Amino acid sequence: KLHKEPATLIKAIDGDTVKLMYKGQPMTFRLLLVDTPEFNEKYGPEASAFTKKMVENAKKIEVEFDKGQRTDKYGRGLAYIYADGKMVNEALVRQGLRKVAYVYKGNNTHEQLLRKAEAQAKKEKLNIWSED
Repeated sequence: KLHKEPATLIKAIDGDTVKLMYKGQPMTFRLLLVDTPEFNEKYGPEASAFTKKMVENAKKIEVEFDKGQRTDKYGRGLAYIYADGKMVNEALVRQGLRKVAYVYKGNNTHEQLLRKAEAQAKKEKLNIWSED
């Protein structure tokens, strides 16, 4: 039931937040279903540079809201973000720069897709998975 909508980069903020123009208005988006291990908060800069590269170099940015709540308690839009068709959320997890997060308010459409990416980063012992 999900659909991709057009958006335009304003600023890459960090690993999992980007400011976009969406339907004429600037808003901050938090990437769905990705977060950082408690007390392995490194890879912060690496995750920021990775997301920054990905969005800044994209011809096309798309927002895809899930079926649950569209904004978090901080007022950030909650979405899957695509750079020239490649999902940023998935790429961060695939690189071992983020783990899959707990589901927030019904936003679980790509949870198994992201779990598959995470399994492979873990098998390869990448970044957050380097210590066992």
